[PDB]
Amino acid sequence: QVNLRESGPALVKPTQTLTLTCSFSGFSLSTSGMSVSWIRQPPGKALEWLALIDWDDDTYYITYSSSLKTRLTISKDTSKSQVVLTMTNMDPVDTATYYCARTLRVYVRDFDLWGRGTLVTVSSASTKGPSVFPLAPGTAALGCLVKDYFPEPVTVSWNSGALTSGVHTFPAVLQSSGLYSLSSVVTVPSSSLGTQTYICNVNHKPSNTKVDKRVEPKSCDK
Amino acid sequence: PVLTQPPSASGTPGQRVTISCSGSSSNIGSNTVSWYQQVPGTAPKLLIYGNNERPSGVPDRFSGSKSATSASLAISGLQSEDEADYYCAAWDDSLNGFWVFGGGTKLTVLGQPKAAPSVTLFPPSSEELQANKATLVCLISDFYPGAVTVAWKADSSPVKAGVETTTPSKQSNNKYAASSYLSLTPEQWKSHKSYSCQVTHEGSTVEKTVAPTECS
Repeated sequence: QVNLRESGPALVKPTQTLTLTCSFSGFSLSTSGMSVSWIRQPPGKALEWLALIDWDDDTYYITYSSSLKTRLTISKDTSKSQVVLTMTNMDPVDTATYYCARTLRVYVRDFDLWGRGTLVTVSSASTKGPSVFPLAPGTAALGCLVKDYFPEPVTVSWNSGALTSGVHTFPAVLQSSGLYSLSSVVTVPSSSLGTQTYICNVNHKPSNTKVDKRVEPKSCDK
Repeated sequence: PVLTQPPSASGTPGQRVTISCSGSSSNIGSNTVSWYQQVPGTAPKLLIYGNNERPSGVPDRFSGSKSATSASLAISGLQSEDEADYYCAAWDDSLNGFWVFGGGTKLTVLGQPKAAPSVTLFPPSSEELQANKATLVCLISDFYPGAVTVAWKADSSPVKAGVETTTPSKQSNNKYAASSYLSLTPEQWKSHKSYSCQVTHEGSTVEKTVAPTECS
């Protein structure tokens, strides 16, 4: 299967160095003459190109933007099909989603395959894992409240991925405390409450925390 | 060098609209322009390349052109799913060489049927109350256009503090979602017989209510 995916720390402290890795596979017969770029996007703002490295040739390119041009390094490890972005002296304004993207050789250039993006937060605040609480229920809604974590992101599945229909995970709220909370709800037929187990699986990679919570019938249901 | 796009564009279903991208001789003037579609919160996808070519899978209603130092994306028959941000990009051979993206254009498809919000309201869980906290959670989904206002009541009186509400965000089905949280102490929660979340969307207000329970 084709893939292109970014990995690296979700949190970095100001002045420290960020290292992100782009890994790919599944298109080895299309890599001749290709290049890989890093592109970022602060929340609610435009795409910004950072750097490009040629896969077969030795050249690389970096943005001329004055606040970035001395802080960026791009490199490659062909033995692993990886491209690495190293960015020094990180600042809170560098908080953004970082994407890697491919340009194939066929002077026609473009970014035809993109990774899913990886969120990087630059902050002095420490990572904090979530506390998960059940949200007890023709249909019924039940869910999980994922409270007080930092930084983003959290993902939520149900029944180990087995249950996907009727699931809805909401974007997080940012509290004045600086911590995030989010909720995930699944809408199910009422009568399935007695025949189906519902467990939310919460993953907070930044804190290396995973939580399974079974959602039971409401206690003191008056 | 920068690429210049209008910050926003709009049309109604079935209309044909264009989005422009203005550059210079060293980018658009001498290199292929590409366009990208992005739903906020998800990765961009290639939409047009080589000035006027359509990547595999992209619907035929999308087309691109370029002349001199400006390029244009045309959408011929707006559909609901076309609501997105659109970026142009081009390589620039000046200086040491660099890519440039435009600032993006947010496209709204106006004149669509309204979709009223589904609202679910949860009370604090017994587990949270045991942890000396109380959160009411109002989840709002499947609405269009993407704007709501939320008001909370304690019994029949307006709530004056403790509410945090998210900005609306696009769902995968091109409708919007948002959530509102009311934080109380367990003592505040038990000091009223009900609480309500009232959601107003395009002048229409609905509400859900929950009531504390006590089993001693």
